[PDB]
Amino acid sequence: AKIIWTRTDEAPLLATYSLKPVVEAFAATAGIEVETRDISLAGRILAQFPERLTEDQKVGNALAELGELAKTPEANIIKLPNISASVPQLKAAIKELQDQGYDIPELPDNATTDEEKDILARYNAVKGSAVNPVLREGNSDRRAPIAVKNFVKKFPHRMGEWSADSKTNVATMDANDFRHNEKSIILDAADEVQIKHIAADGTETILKDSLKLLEGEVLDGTVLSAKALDAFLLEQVARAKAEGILFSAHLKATMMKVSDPIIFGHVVRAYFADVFAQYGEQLLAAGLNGENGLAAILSGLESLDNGEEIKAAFEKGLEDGPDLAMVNSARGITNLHVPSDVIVDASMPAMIRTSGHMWNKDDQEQDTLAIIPDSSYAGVYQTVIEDCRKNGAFDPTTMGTVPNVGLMAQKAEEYGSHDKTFRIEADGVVQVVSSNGDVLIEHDVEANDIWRACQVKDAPIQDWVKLAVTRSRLSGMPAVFWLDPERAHDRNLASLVEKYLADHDTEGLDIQILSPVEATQLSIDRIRRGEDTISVTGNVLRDYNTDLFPILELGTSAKMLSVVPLMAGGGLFETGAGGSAPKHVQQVQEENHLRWDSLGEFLALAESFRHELNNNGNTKAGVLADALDKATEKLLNEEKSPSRKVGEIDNRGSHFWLTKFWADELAAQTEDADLAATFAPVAEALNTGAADIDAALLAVQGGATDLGGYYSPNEEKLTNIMRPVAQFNEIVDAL
Ligand SMILES: [Mg+2]
Repeated sequence: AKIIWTRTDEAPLLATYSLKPVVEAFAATAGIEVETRDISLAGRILAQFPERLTEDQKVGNALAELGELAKTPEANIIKLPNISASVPQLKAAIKELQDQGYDIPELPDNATTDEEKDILARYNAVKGSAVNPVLREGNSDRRAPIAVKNFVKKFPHRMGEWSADSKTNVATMDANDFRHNEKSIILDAADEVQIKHIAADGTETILKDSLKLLEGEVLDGTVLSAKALDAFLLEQVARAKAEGILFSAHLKATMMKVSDPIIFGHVVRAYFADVFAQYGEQLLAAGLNGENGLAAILSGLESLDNGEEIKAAFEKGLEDGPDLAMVNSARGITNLHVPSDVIVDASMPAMIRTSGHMWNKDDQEQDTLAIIPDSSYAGVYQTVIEDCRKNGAFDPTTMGTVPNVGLMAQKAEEYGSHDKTFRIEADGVVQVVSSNGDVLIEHDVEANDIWRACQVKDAPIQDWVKLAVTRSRLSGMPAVFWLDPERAHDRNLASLVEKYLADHDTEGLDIQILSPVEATQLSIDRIRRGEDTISVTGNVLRDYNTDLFPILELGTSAKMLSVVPLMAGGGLFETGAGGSAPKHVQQVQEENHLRWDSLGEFLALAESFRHELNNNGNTKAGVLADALDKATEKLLNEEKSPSRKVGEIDNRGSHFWLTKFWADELAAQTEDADLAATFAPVAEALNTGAADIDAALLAVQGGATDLGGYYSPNEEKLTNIMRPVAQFNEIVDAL
């Protein structure tokens, strides 16, 4: 079997030249090969223009090849952070590659010829998040790392004290929202449906022409009532003002790129009701409706004859209305300025951790009325708020853990509803018509309403249920499926879950189904008494829960174990969710100190070995994993992660110490005498030379360093820079 270690960009790329050689050496003792595959921005660019490269220049298509491997049982991929190219990065890499002799074309700013359109199309295939779509062939398994969990028990982050008088509460809709208006069905045969809009004029309008559906696929139809929404919003504005608490709105404008910016607009107009009551007609016509935030509005006023007048009306609105949660008080930026500034899954946990407070214009903590329009998930947060007001803040040193098994395969549910979300312009009805004419789903709609369709396939669902059983079985932690009895969609999934659980051996397992609210209560009841509960949820709750609990338990959701059980039985282990940190590379170029933290790679590697143990019966891989777990605990116990300052331990130094501790554990363990015998001399060697190696790894730091490039650094220079201590390299190479 072989593990594929992704060769990426910037910081993690540098770290890879130091860590991968060690991983390969250690993995080999369990009969595991470790190979790199190039998915760097530079490599993916070259992959698009093979016809422009000489035979020796061609790189093939590593990403495409990994996509294929991911569909086979042999897949064991460790995925490190990489660049999701912006136009500037793309342009910069193009130039560097050209300077290196790769005769690739310029990035067309505006395609004005057939050649440019073609070139642009190929470059667009490389821009942005091009990697994840290809590698994530499955559902999500995310857990708080126990090595991290154990550290936090020793050094707990700060949790804001909670008062039983807290006035903080989530405000959400009682009806007429996505949750209550949702209708869901399960196709019993493949079908190519269509979404129509029939007005009162009977005038039927086609919203979505062709939608291919598979047998067993779950399809939902729902609508958000603009009328009920505005009524709700105005009520909350008044309540926040009446109670003297901060008004805040928590949406996900970035991911839900269609529905949420629109809902954000309603929030803005609701807050500045008087302004739009006086200049509505004008403002909306000018496109200044708040869907781009208050900032977009204000800047657009300097384009109107009465801009200064309207601008004063807004300023009056801010002084008269309830105080707003602040994004940046120093710049007067409120919750309402930019739609994407406040993102629900990030903002709610922070507020809960901070005694249920957000910040006012005077940079002071204050209770808040947290508006979450749709009620599908608002109850989860509300349940935690009431619990904290009742029992106090959670205690990181004794609290249990709540992992997540999430349904996300093939843009499952809401995260794939973007091309099926429409802003209703006229009263009437929207219907999903079968290929034969039958009306599968139909909703009464009114101008300004938001109609949405979601879909999730059967295989993803069966795999999700299997993953839940697997995690409960392997961890011994009870699993709870979070399904809302009030949602047609969830009611459909509940029956499928009940059906598919029967395909598994669940004797001895504690598995059940509860509404998101009941599930949250049980989970936090147990967490407070130091017990654990796996949350098995849909896509959105997966996105919320993997932020919520890790932040409460660890103070951050940044250090997580992230696994994607691949379709064909293989595994994808993501080391981190951030970027490839360009500033870290800059520091290496400036003073040869890499502060990139490889903790995520250590964690993912241990799980990768366990994949081999549990799925390919590699017992030696489990021994390697157990020793690596202990080595990581010690690295953290001695605070040997990279320091941010030159002259102090950096990425290379952390690798050495992890390696030393790992060899020690392997030489000390008694499960495999052979492995013990193989590592005894390695540990011995690393130990006598530790003092010299550690000093040498501090000595190399200090001055300017030349990587021979940036997006396409020079192979020989990188190796020389990242593996500078011969004493260490020789111990590793000998293995
Ligand atoms: Mg999230």
